[PDB]
Amino acid sequence: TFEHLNRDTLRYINLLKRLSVDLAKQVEVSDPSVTVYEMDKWVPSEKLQGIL
Amino acid sequence: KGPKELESINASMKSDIENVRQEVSSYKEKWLRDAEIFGKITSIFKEEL
Repeated sequence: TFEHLNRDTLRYINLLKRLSVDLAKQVEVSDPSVTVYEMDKWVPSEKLQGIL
Repeated sequence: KGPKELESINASMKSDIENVRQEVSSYKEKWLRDAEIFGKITSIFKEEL
């Protein structure tokens, strides 16, 4: 049992940041002032975030 | 296109349609000026008749 629990833990931790799969990142910004966009501060809409 | 993007242009596109209506009003005003010109053209038309 301990051996299974160790192996499963490595898969879970691996499966978080290292093997994660994420969103498309389509970008549209309302403020006209924003002339340059960081492209990493893009987040999903609040309605979609609740479902996720 | 993104629906937020579409919503923003439709605000602007509706604004453009309003501008087109204003332009149609301007064209009608131009037609009225043309009609005043046509009334002076009317003396020449009487001479032509």
